[PDB]
Amino acid sequence: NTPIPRRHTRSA
Amino acid sequence: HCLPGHYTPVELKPFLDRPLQDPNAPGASGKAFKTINLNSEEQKEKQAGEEKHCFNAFASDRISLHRDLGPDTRPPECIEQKFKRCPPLPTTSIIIVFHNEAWSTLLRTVHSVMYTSPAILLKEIILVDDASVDEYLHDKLDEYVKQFQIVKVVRQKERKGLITARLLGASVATGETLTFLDAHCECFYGWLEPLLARIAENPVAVVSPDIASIDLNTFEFSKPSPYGHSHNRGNFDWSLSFGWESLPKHENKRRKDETYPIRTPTFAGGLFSISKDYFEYIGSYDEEMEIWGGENIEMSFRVWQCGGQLEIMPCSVVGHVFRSGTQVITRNQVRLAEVWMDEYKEIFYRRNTEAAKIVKQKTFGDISKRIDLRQRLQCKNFTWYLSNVYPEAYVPDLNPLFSGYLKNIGNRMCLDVGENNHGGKPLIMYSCHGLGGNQYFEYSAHHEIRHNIQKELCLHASKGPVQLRECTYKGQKTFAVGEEQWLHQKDQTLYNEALHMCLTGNGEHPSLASCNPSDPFQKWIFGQN
Ligand SMILES: O=c1ccn([C@@H]2O[C@H](COP(=O)(O)OP(=O)(O)O)[C@@H](O)[C@H]2O)c(=O)[nH]1
Ligand SMILES: *[C@@H]1O[C@H](CO)[C@@H](O)[C@H](O)[C@H]1NC(C)=O
Ligand SMILES: *[C@H]1O[C@H](CO)[C@H](O)[C@H](O)[C@H]1NC(C)=O
Ligand SMILES: [Mn+2]
Repeated sequence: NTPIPRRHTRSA
Repeated sequence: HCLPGHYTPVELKPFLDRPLQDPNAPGASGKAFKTINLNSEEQKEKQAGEEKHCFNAFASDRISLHRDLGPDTRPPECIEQKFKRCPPLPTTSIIIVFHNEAWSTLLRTVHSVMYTSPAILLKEIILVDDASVDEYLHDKLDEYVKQFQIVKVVRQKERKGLITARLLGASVATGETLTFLDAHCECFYGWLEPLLARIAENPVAVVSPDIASIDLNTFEFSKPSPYGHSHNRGNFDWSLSFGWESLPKHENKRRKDETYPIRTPTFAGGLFSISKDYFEYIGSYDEEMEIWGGENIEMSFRVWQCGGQLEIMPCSVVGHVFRSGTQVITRNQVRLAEVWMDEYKEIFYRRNTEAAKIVKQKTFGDISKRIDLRQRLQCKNFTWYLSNVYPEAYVPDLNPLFSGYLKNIGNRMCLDVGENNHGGKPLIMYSCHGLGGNQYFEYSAHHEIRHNIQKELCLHASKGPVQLRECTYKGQKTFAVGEEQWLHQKDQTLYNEALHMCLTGNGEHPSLASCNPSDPFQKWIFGQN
């Protein structure tokens, strides 16, 4: 129901 | 055209001199702007901005487009670095793609570039409008930008996304190099020379700055530390998500000081520089990819496999406002897996059911042009990539014993690792989506129940909530410990041999309970997608 995590790049 | 010695500070003076800044102004020197106890209109503006841009535009709009970032806090070898005039520093075309960007954030980006980039390097700033609606991004932008002489707006008439926008930008650029940035960035002092110097020395290097965080609520800039706080490399997981990981020991040893490139298996891909000639030679971007998502992993694999170097230059620091349909991204990922990943594409397909489907239905488009590119450049294979570029990677089995989902008969929901489970956290029960991802589990020959997308994690029996832990079995000497061994019994129970108990899907968190095969909450289907 959530997608396979992404959409915005993550930071460190 | 090749002079002796090193460029002088005056030779590298910036394209525009930054006006003196107010040290007590909002967000001066990169400090936090706390926007708290606002009047009634003010709270509606902030809320509107948040919903349009997914950052505190209220804050951005009250911060100078000209803000400095205070003292230069980079390691001393970065601050003192000198650059040879032979080979010369190449010119660059800055390419910024935008879609409905806030004015404050787009023009702070462009001003930052002009105040920090040497005049002798900054050939042009190309702003590619990916069909913005906001009217202030049309004639007002066009007129505002004329004064800078080197800034050009290119209009993509219909929204086709970042990939098409970047290729349009590259097609009109006249710089020797291309430098891609997003429309919500701030350049640190000295950011450009290290990228362009590295391309000058090594024309097949594709080079990224160290990307600093600009806080989406306060616009605080995370400044570099003068020790170089242990760095990160880019990686991928077997869902083909971009991620960050610590440098290995061998790379810490090779890098004598911070001016040395960091070799990176993957790049974030928002911010980087490349020779314009090499960008063309190495096959630019796959034109059949739509909107965005995956192009940074595709380009990572292509650069490495086809004989280039993917590098982070820690002396180069650029800040970025980090924030936070699926069909377009999955299709892009299938196209990169089919071209580059050889037999390892099946590891990805087993974890992303939508990707397996796109492959079976052959909806990912023709890849013959990317296969021809790979052949013409005589690229190495994905085994070579994993052995030579990413020898630290966890690589799952090509042909695992069994994989699928674990559905509970009692609540009809699926066992689910939840968000950001890298181990040490309980699991949850979640609606069965059939997509893989956080509901993906494998069964191993050692009776482990693995969730292995990024780390090799094992369902680990305890008195409390069951947890995921890093699997103890990982090679010939080692063993799978009792807590990580499970039997799926004829009565559909998941039995832990060590604790003599069965997994129950009742409660907030799945837990071990006295075995009761009549209890539907203890009955599991290990289903295949
Ligand atoms: O339809 C779109 C969506 C995004 N972008 C641009 O692509 C870049 C990446 O998007 P975003 O910053 O949201 O991604 P992230 O940086 O969070 O990965 C930005 O310069 C966006 O303006 C675009 O050109 N077209
Ligand atoms: C991949 O290349 C390596 C050497 O780099 C070679 O050992 C291996 O057989 C190749 N794999 C395939 C599937 O051809
Ligand atoms: C998205 O996250 C939710 C929890 O917020 C679940 O973990 C769900 O399984 C996820 N979806 C996918 C496809 O992994
Ligand atoms: Mn961005």
